[PDB]
Amino acid sequence: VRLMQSGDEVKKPGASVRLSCKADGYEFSDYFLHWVRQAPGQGLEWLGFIRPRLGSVNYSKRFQGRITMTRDMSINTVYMELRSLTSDDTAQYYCARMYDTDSYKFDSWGWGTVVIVSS
Amino acid sequence: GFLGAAGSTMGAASMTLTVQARNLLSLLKLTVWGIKQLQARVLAVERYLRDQQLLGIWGCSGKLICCTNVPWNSSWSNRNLSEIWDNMTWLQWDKEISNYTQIIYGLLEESQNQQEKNEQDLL
Amino acid sequence: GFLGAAGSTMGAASMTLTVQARNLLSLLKLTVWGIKQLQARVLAVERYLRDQQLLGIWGCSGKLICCTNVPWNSSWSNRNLSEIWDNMTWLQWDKEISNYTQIIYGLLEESQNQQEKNEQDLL
Amino acid sequence: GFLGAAGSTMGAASMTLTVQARNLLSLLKLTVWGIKQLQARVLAVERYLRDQQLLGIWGCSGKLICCTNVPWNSSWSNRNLSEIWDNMTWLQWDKEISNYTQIIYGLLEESQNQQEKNEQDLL
Amino acid sequence: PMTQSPSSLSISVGDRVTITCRSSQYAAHNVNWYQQRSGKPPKLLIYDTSKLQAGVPSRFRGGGFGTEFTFTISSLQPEDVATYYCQHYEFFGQGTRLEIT
Amino acid sequence: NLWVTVYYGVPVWKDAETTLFCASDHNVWATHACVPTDPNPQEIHLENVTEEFNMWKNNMVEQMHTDIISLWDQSLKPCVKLTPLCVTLQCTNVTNNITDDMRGELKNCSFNMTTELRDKKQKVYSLFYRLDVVQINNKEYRLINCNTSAITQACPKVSFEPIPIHYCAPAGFAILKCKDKKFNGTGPCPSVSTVQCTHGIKPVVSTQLLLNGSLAEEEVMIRSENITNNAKNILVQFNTPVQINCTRPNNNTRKSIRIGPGQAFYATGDIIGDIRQAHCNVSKATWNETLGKVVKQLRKHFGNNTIIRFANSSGGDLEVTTHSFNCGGEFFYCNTSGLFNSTWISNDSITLPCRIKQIINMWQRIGQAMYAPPIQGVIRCVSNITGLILTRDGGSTNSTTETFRPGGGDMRDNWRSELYKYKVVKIEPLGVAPTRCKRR
Amino acid sequence: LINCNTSAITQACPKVSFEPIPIHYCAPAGFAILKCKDKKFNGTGPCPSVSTV
Amino acid sequence: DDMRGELKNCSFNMTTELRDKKQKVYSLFYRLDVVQINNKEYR
Ligand SMILES: *[C@@H]1O[C@H](CO)[C@@H](O[C@@H]2O[C@H](CO)[C@@H](O[C@@H]3O[C@H](CO[C@H]4O[C@H](CO)[C@@H](O)[C@H](O)[C@@H]4O)[C@@H](O)[C@H](O[C@H]4O[C@H](CO)[C@@H](O)[C@H](O)[C@@H]4O[C@H]4O[C@H](CO)[C@@H](O)[C@H](O)[C@@H]4O)[C@@H]3O)[C@H](O)[C@H]2NC(C)=O)[C@H](O)[C@H]1NC(C)=O
Ligand SMILES: *[C@@H]1O[C@H](CO)[C@@H](O[C@@H]2O[C@H](CO)[C@@H](O[C@@H]3O[C@H](CO[C@H]4O[C@H](CO)[C@@H](O)[C@H](O)[C@@H]4O)[C@@H](O)[C@H](O[C@H]4O[C@H](CO)[C@@H](O)[C@H](O)[C@@H]4O)[C@@H]3O)[C@H](O)[C@H]2NC(C)=O)[C@H](O)[C@H]1NC(C)=O
Ligand SMILES: *[C@@H]1O[C@H](CO)[C@@H](O[C@@H]2O[C@H](CO)[C@@H](O[C@@H]3O[C@H](CO[C@H]4O[C@H](CO)[C@@H](O)[C@H](O)[C@@H]4O)[C@@H](O)[C@H](O)[C@@H]3O)[C@H](O)[C@H]2NC(C)=O)[C@H](O)[C@H]1NC(C)=O
Ligand SMILES: *[C@@H]1O[C@H](CO)[C@@H](O[C@@H]2O[C@H](CO)[C@@H](O[C@@H]3O[C@H](CO)[C@@H](O)[C@H](O)[C@@H]3O)[C@H](O)[C@H]2NC(C)=O)[C@H](O)[C@H]1NC(C)=O
Ligand SMILES: *[C@@H]1O[C@H](CO)[C@@H](O[C@@H]2O[C@H](CO)[C@@H](O)[C@H](O)[C@H]2NC(C)=O)[C@H](O)[C@H]1NC(C)=O
Ligand SMILES: *[C@@H]1O[C@H](CO)[C@@H](O[C@@H]2O[C@H](CO)[C@@H](O)[C@H](O)[C@H]2NC(C)=O)[C@H](O)[C@H]1NC(C)=O
Ligand SMILES: *[C@@H]1O[C@H](CO)[C@@H](O[C@@H]2O[C@H](CO)[C@@H](O)[C@H](O)[C@H]2NC(C)=O)[C@H](O)[C@H]1NC(C)=O
Ligand SMILES: *[C@@H]1O[C@H](CO)[C@@H](O[C@@H]2O[C@H](CO)[C@@H](O)[C@H](O)[C@H]2NC(C)=O)[C@H](O)[C@H]1NC(C)=O
Ligand SMILES: *[C@@H]1O[C@H](CO)[C@@H](O[C@@H]2O[C@H](CO)[C@@H](O)[C@H](O)[C@H]2NC(C)=O)[C@H](O)[C@H]1NC(C)=O
Ligand SMILES: *[C@@H]1O[C@H](CO)[C@@H](O[C@@H]2O[C@H](CO)[C@@H](O)[C@H](O)[C@H]2NC(C)=O)[C@H](O)[C@H]1NC(C)=O
Ligand SMILES: *[C@@H]1O[C@H](CO)[C@@H](O[C@@H]2O[C@H](CO)[C@@H](O)[C@H](O)[C@H]2NC(C)=O)[C@H](O)[C@H]1NC(C)=O
Ligand SMILES: *[C@@H]1O[C@H](CO)[C@@H](O)[C@H](O)[C@H]1NC(C)=O
Ligand SMILES: *[C@@H]1O[C@H](CO)[C@@H](O)[C@H](O)[C@H]1NC(C)=O
Ligand SMILES: *[C@@H]1O[C@H](CO)[C@@H](O)[C@H](O)[C@H]1NC(C)=O
Ligand SMILES: *[C@@H]1O[C@H](CO)[C@@H](O)[C@H](O)[C@H]1NC(C)=O
Ligand SMILES: *[C@@H]1O[C@H](CO)[C@@H](O)[C@H](O)[C@H]1NC(C)=O
Ligand SMILES: *[C@@H]1O[C@H](CO)[C@@H](O)[C@H](O)[C@H]1NC(C)=O
Repeated sequence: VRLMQSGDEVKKPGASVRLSCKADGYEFSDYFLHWVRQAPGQGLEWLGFIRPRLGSVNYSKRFQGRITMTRDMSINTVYMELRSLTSDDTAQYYCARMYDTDSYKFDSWGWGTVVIVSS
Repeated sequence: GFLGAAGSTMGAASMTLTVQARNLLSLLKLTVWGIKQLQARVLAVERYLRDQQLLGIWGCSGKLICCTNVPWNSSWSNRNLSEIWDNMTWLQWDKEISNYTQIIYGLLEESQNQQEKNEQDLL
Repeated sequence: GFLGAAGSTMGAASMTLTVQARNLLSLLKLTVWGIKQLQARVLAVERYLRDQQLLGIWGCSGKLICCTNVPWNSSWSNRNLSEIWDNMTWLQWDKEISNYTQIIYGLLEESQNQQEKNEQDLL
Repeated sequence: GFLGAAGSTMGAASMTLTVQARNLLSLLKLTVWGIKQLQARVLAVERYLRDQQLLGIWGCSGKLICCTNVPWNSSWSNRNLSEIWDNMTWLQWDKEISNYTQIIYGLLEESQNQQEKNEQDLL
Repeated sequence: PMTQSPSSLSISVGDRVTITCRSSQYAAHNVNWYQQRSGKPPKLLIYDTSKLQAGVPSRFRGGGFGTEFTFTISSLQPEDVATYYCQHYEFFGQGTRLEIT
Repeated sequence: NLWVTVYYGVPVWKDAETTLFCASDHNVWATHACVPTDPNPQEIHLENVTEEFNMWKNNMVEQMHTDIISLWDQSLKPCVKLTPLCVTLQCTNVTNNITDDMRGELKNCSFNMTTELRDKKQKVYSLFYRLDVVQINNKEYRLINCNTSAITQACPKVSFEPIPIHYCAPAGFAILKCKDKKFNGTGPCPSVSTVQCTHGIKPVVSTQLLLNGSLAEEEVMIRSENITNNAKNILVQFNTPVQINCTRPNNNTRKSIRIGPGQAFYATGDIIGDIRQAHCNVSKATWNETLGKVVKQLRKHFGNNTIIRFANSSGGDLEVTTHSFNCGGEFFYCNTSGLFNSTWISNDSITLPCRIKQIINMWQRIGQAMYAPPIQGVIRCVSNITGLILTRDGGSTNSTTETFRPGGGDMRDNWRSELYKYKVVKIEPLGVAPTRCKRR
Repeated sequence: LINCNTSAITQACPKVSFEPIPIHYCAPAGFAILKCKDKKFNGTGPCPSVSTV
Repeated sequence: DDMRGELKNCSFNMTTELRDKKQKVYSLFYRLDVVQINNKEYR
């Protein structure tokens, strides 16, 4: 099971960044995909998850309104768009795959995509 | 042979039962005739099993003629034994008793259980 | 009715068995529901036949309550008969003896065969 | 285990029968394998039921070894009992009785019915 | 949320380590542990606080059922230098950094 | 002295899995093929019995899901394949007697079909909803499911009304029903009753609002495998039903087109009268009372003094963002933002503007589409919103507020609100017990 | 073709034969078939001569 | 030298997802899967 993400990005404050995550090696309908961000030198933080089966989403209360996740079944990718970027959003964003709905089990993680928001 | 004693007397018909007792049970392709044959086989198996289960519940499994300890209410039939077993066959007998069958069956099984428990008490 | 004595005492549950013994068995179109009904019928028939075969191997066919000549090792259960048959039902009994069943069954059949041979020696 | 005593002596093979008697019976999708499994289950059920029906017609249901009151015509086999039960197995015994077996069954059932009727006369 | 402690600890190779995972809400057994090597994406070792994911050596073990959970690695190895993260459902915890003494 | 004794028929069961057949008292679900259920159902109450039920690990729900999918496929098999319809349509916008709410929602598409003769064409028009056509870059449009799946026309003589079906276990099996009225869905049930058949479950297809379902008895019930978990749908069962009125005010006319020998395609002719948006109506006071009752039973798991907020769906396809259902032969997708727009701190009708789709990709199966033929006349519907399928937003900021948004899509959750109390068990009538008896 | 606006034509398949081969309808075990051997049986009523098959 | 002419670069018209539109697409077919009709015309 392989999850390849997009390429390291740099955005100005106030812009919107759309990271991607291509998943292959497993059926892209059975396991939910989460977006976990990590600030430099900080702990992991959960942004939200998406069910590729029907596109149902669930975002964290902190990043709600500023985030939107979509999926492309044919292209087999999950996209996450973050709006109104500010300085502290400089981070590495990962896409994990939950194995079972109970006992959140992030089996496979992406390589990571550092979004750098700076002026 | 099979069902030969249908018009025969009650006693004569009761004398011969195996000849019409053996014939109660005797690749796969899902064509019309294949599915019909499969349904026929399953139906025969389940009917024979139901009959044998009813026989075994009353403590009469393996016995073509089996007696029971339950009483017989005169309302079921007031006809004398001689005319029943000498001037009449099984069909019209079933016609005039078909509506008292269920309760009879219940009595049957009850007695068996009681008898079985009594045996477990005695032995 | 059916399974009514599930929570009843071991002795009281053993007293009534026919009511939950009759209900162990009771065109064809190959649609979604037809195949499910066929599978259900075959499954019921084969489960009843397996149970009756196990009963008949131990020489208890046709008997709801049947005794056996094999001994009972105290390791299976050291509980007294009074509490077993007066303050406890069949479910928790099954849970604590489920792991000694197979050997027991074997003993059962062995005795029967031995017992059978003995009559062929005596009769 | 199963069929282990196939080459064993007639008496020794007759001594052990349960081990090869239990194994005579033991969602649905209509794929290639599913229909084959359904046919196998139905075939096993009906074969076991036919064998048990033949056993129960002769008044031997539930008994692996069952005696009968019918005589044995010397034409069936003139071989002595000692050599039959000590220097020979069941396979060639079936081979050298096969064509006779078909008539003996009939005698069997007749006797049973007579015996049953006699019981109904005596009891 | 989690209160994984301590922040970091110096441990010699082969020594047994323990990381408490004092939670703030009833988590039952649904707590998992991730090992994130420096730079590499986090890797999951223990799920349900008892079971071990395939491909992970048996030296890793976990415990706890209530609001307290423990993570042990028994014999530490040079390749066990990483950060270890609690995870109950959505919430992760402050990492524990392993430094060779 | 003590010996073994074998008893046949002892009341002993173990949890197991088997095929449950159908019993009922044309249709997409083969109700006629189901066996006739007994006029007087037989149910045996059990005294002093405790069984551990688990609605979320139940197997009956999976069997029901498979059965419904199979029935749908078998009902759609022997009817018209619409492969000739995947052709370049020349579409305009309908503007004859359209209100402000339906500006451009319907398209008047004219296109060439094959006629009953192979060498002759046929220029025919039809009316396609905006959701069933995608532009190609009057303009050029094509049916939405022409590059992913083959469209099979929903077959005009079959009916989509959910006829209740009873799931009866085969002989040798029983169904334990948890009669405990405070059963949250996962755990021991003090009050267990044995039965042979289920209580006529209606195969109602809906996403955000459980329609025509079985209600609770004592109070509104909140069921979830893990309330703390945010990936688990929260089923809500109402004790009192909330009426919802559904309507398609358009007076559609069905027009038959010969697209081949015998095969006929039913298109939407010119709508006679005024074109108005299909809509739902739910009593405001009743909905507010029901939401208050839900919050009252929802604060228990999160404690008092917490803020309970209902907001609309956070995203996804049209099946999960809007309350999707099927009645009268037509499929509605209703924007339920008015329902879930409330915050709770310790005659007027909510009107929901609905949209209509004819290219239905039911059972979220990419590769098998479905064309629901137009329904003549004006469609009106009356249903009871029996329950909700909520989902809690994740994260934990400084505020203690909790936001619950409607979910759905997975029909297993829809049919788990009817099979929650049922469990299938296999009887083990053989039992060994001590007794002082020996054969003679 | 006459059946081009009402039905789809399926060609009768050349290797099959339409000759009526007699078929016997046999009831399953547990069932029997009573044949009315009365040669004056008009079709609806009692039949004095019944034979099981 | 061992695969001289064993593979054929065949270009042909297919129906697309739309019924009234065609599609000129190429492919590689082994020599055993194509027979000439009497670039050349194969089937
Ligand atoms: C929750 O549960 C409720 C109640 O159970 C349910 O509401 C019911 O929905 C069904 C949907 O099928 C409604 O049934 C339709 O009703 C209309 C109107 O019925 C009234 O008016 C007619 C006269 O117009 C009266 O005879 C009748 O008694 C009512 O007073 C009918 O017109 C419909 O009939 C068509 O469909 C039937 C089923 O397919 C056919 O048998 C029938 O012949 C009709 O089809 C044919 O005729 C059409 C017109 O000629 C033609 O266009 C067709 O192609 C075809 O040839 C149908 O019976 C029912 O009335 C609703 N009941 C109430 C009280 O509202 C909810 O839908 C449900 N919620 C869910 C499932 O989410
Ligand atoms: C749950 O409830 C929320 C409540 O807000 C809904 O959010 C609204 O959704 C509608 C529909 O998408 C939005 O309306 C659209 O606005 C677009 C412009 O938005 C800009 O500005 C907002 C802030 O005001 C930004 O967030 C946004 O990113 C944009 O920068 C228009 O371009 C759209 O126009 C389209 O529709 C009109 C209809 O007449 C056509 O005329 C146009 O040609 C075009 O097709 C549209 O008007 C609205 O802005 C959203 N509000 C907010 C605050 O974001 C959710 O949609 C709802 N979710 C459901 C029901 O599932
Ligand atoms: C639906 O009803 C169920 C039954 O009432 C609920 O399950 C119970 O939920 C409560 C509160 O959430 C738990 O109470 C906690 O218990 C632990 C100790 O755990 C005990 O149970 C586990 C079960 O595996 C056992 O392994 C342990 O050894 C303990 O015996 C305490 O430490 C906590 O402080 C707290 O009191 C119950 O444990 C739990 N029981 C079971 C069997 O699950 C369920 O939560 C309800 N669901 C909803 C959504 O309301
Ligand atoms: C079948 O056809 C439909 C309609 O053309 C395809 O859906 C469309 O797919 C394209 C990508 O090929 C999407 O374009 C993308 O749009 C987003 C904005 O939504 C934009 O940011 C991207 O850069 C990209 O341009 C398009 O949105 C999408 N349309 C819809 C309504 O979902 C579908 O993929 C086709 N099926 C296949 C190819 O299997
Ligand atoms: C949809 O378009 C069709 C074709 O343009 C319309 O049908 C024709 O409308 C013209 C208007 O001048 C009439 O003269 C014809 O008699 C109509 N029928 C045919 C077969 O051509 C139809 O009215 C349009 N529907 C709308 C706008 O709702
Ligand atoms: C149905 O087919 C006809 C003939 O192919 C189409 O009419 C042609 O359209 C093209 C493109 O506009 C013109 O270049 C031709 O001159 C037209 N020929 C004739 C005879 O009309 C027609 O457009 C098709 N129908 C639709 C709805 O597109
Ligand atoms: C749904 O509710 C709306 C608004 O309460 C109703 O709309 C009214 O409908 C009547 C009947 O046609 C009209 O006379 C009014 O002018 C409408 N008013 C408004 C503000 O729309 C509608 O009838 C209801 N429909 C159903 C099916 O419940
Ligand atoms: C939904 O519609 C029903 C009728 O289809 C409404 O209930 C009836 O309303 C009429 C008109 O006032 C009364 O005469 C009846 O007594 C009502 N009850 C029935 C028929 O059972 C109901 O109010 C509507 N609900 C809404 C709009 O939320
Ligand atoms: C669902 O309904 C809500 C309100 O009924 C819609 O929200 C309005 O959308 C219009 C269209 O852009 C905006 O002009 C309004 O400002 C919105 N108001 C509010 C309070 O949100 C929403 O757009 C609808 N969603 C759909 C149709 O997908
Ligand atoms: C098979 O033939 C096709 C012809 O289309 C070749 O594909 C084209 O080759 C030309 C060479 O000049 C390129 O400019 C095009 O970009 C190619 N693609 C298309 C779609 O035209 C293909 O290379 C050939 N394959 C072989 C010879 O192995
Ligand atoms: C695909 O179809 C086109 C059009 O039918 C073919 O092109 C034609 O080829 C014939 C034969 O040489 C010419 O007479 C026509 O003038 C061509 N028409 C056009 C519009 O180009 C084309 O050859 C077909 N593709 C293949 C691979 O055969
Ligand atoms: C989640 O639910 C399962 C099954 O009901 C249970 O075993 C587990 O303890 C629950 N966990 C939490 C945190 O509630
Ligand atoms: C037709 O409706 C579409 C929306 O579906 C709109 O974009 C377009 O401008 C409309 N064309 C008109 C009104 O001519
Ligand atoms: C929450 O408040 C209710 C009264 O509204 C009370 O019955 C209940 O015990 C409270 N729960 C607590 C304090 O945990
Ligand atoms: C719909 O149109 C038909 C035919 O004109 C008419 O008989 C019927 O009454 C109309 N229905 C409504 C609700 O207007
Ligand atoms: C559910 O809706 C139907 C149809 O509208 C109605 O007959 C029934 O009474 C409703 N349920 C209850 C409990 O009232
Ligand atoms: C193409 O290859 C075939 C063999 O498959 C050969 O007969 C023919 O001469 C070749 N044509 C060339 C090389 O032009």
